[PDB]
Amino acid sequence: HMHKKYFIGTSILIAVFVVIFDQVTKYIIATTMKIGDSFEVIPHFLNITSHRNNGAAWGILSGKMTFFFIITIIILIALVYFFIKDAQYNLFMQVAISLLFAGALGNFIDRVLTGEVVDFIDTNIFGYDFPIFNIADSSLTIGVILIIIALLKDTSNKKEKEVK
Ligand SMILES: CCC[C@@H]1OC(=O)[C@@H](C)C[C@H](C)CCCCC(=O)CCC[C@@H](CC)/C=C\C=C(/COC)CC[C@@H](O)[C@@H](O)C[C@H](O)CNC1=O
Ligand SMILES: CCCCCCCC/C=C\CCCCCCCC(=O)OC[C@H](O)CO
Ligand SMILES: [Zn+2]
Ligand SMILES: [Zn+2]
Repeated sequence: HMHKKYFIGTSILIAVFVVIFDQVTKYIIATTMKIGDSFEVIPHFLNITSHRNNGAAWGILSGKMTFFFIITIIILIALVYFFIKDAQYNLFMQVAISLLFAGALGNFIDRVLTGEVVDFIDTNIFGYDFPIFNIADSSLTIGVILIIIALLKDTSNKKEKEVK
């Protein structure tokens, strides 16, 4: 065969699709809804409630926009470095890095523009009394799950031969 080093076209489409979907949903919630309003999509399981977060996960480190600014630039540059140096010929890793990149960039735009993050996903399917999050948060969590899956799987991949 002819194996490929960088699935760059797929990785860009993935990141572009997530950031567009994240920014549009954030905009229409902040435009067509007041804070505290709640709409019902799946009763008792999923609602859309306008919410604002000036901090990180679970509202930790609230009001530290300079810290979020620096640490997100470090993350974005680190993801680009690992894409080129350690993820070549690995489509699974390149997809996970793109989801991490899109998620970090999505929340980074909100903090730079407004100094806070719009959150509207209000559900209990992934656990009860779970904080209200957004699409950028979902992409981040998803990419982290794939990263730990790939590396945990390769702990059991130490087998000498590669051909029958
Ligand atoms: C999830 C990415 C968090 C995201 O970090 C970001 O921005 C990126 C750029 C990096 C941060 C600046 C650095 C913090 C370290 C990560 C952290 O904090 C602990 C890790 C727990 C987490 C990962 C395994 C699982 C569960 C959390 C949540 C559930 O996610 C579905 C939180 C959803 C609601 O708290 C919602 O209000 C959050 C709000 O939207 C702002 N978003 C952020 O801060
Ligand atoms: C938790 C939500 C906040 C977001 C925090 C994101 C921080 C992640 C930073 C870099 C990840 C880059 C992943 C690079 C994966 C490649 C690992 C690798 O190749 O290392 C091989 C080594 O030999 C095996 O130990
Ligand atoms: Zn009912
Ligand atoms: Zn909050």
